[PDB]
Amino acid sequence: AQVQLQESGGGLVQPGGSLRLSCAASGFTFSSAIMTWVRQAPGKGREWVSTIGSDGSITTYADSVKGRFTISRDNARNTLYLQMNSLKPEDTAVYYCTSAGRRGPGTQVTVSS
Amino acid sequence: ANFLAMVDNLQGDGRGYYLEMLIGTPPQKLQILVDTGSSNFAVAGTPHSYIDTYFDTERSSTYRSKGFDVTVKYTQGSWTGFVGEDLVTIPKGFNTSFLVNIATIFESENFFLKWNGILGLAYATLAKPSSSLETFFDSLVTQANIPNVFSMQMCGANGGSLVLGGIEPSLYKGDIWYTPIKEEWYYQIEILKLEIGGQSLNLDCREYNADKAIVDSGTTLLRLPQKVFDAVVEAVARASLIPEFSDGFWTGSQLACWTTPWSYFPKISIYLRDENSSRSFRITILPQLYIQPMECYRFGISPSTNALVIGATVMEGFYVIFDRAQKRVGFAASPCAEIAGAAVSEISGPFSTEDVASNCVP
Ligand SMILES: C[C@H]1SC(N)=N[C@](C)(c2cc(NC(=O)c3cc4c(cn3)OCCO4)ccc2F)[C@H]1F
Repeated sequence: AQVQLQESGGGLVQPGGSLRLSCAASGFTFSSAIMTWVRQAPGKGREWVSTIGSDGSITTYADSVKGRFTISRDNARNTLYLQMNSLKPEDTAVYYCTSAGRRGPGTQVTVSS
Repeated sequence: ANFLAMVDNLQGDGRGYYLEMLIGTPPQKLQILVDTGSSNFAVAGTPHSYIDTYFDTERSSTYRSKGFDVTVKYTQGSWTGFVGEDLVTIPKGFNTSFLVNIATIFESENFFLKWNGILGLAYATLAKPSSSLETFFDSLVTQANIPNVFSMQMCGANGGSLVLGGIEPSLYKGDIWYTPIKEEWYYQIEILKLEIGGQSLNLDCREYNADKAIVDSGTTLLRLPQKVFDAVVEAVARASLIPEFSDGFWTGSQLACWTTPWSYFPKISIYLRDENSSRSFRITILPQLYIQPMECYRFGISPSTNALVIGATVMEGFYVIFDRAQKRVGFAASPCAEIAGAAVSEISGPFSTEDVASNCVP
């Protein structure tokens, strides 16, 4: 199984702004896969953002993003999403998807005034 | 995560080292065998004989079925189970739940013989029905913000410790010696030489890495390929000096009893290649680890067809670090590996590898 993942939708935003990240999946049964967003900024530790179960009903979040970010998926289109609202400077990082020990190259999110 | 809270988190000897795991909403507590030789998180789903409790999926509000089964078959036995997803809590080490895949066993043959599930900690490659089924440790590493490292100590030769996320300094004294992981499926490492009481066996080092030499917490004995096993038996018998053992002792069909002279039995050293290929280090087990009490004793080494399995016989002497991040397995001598005021394991090095070949794996 070659778990292929490609993230998109990152950008440079102001404080209190918004982004919708997406991740396209191929090479595996996306509809049966647990999906997770992770973030990594330079000089900082790896930080789990959110995980979503395969049918989409079970979602978990880090306390740092709770109430601001929402994870979701469209299994028919093999796409994972992260809606990001009320963005803060401390959310600045590369956001990437992971599944079964594989990850995508990620998408840059930058929050600056 | 808190590594000190994970000290003494395993129970058993014996019959396997198991971790207490809480599954579902509300949580159901299960006793789970720590197994570095497999990659599925699988638990009992039905009553069965030989188990007290089991995971009832219908009592978990957060459980979700994937809508497919998985059948795993071994040499001796097998099982079949429903594949699902649910929240899991490890109370000894973590204070948050994690979403993981789970196989709930509804039938088996020669599988359940104190634990009621297995926690496969090997790589994605071995996961069934495919490597796309995210393993427990891959879920934990990501969701818990821990390093891609775990370490294991077995104190049954006193439970043990599974430190998920790193190394706990209080579990060892002396240096950690690292050997490369040759292939990421099982924890396959390179064995260069076997030595019985100072004497090297006269075998090609390819005989030790037949299909593979692996570090497996889910195997009880030191399993050796038949040719290597025959050579070890001959070397132990020659070095013992006292009146000879039965053939039944070697093959496991008979116990050797005394009202025992540990001085009369030799040490067994396994040489492993260092991260620098010019050097090696040896992990040594004393007689007390391979002449195992059942005073009557059974032989702690057995034959195999495929694979040299470094099982619990050896792992009970050492704090073993499964450093997946740096593609290496660490070894240090266990302070708890002590019987009758004598350390039953040793580690030492460096030693030259100039005699042996550069790649002992075929
Ligand atoms: C063939 C085995 S090897 C394998 N790696 N895993 C599977 C998943 C498997 C393993 C076991 N093992 C044990 O119960 C057991 C007991 C021990 C012990 C170690 N392991 O060391 C200390 C003393 O007692 C049992 C069933 C089982 F299916 C299989 F792949």
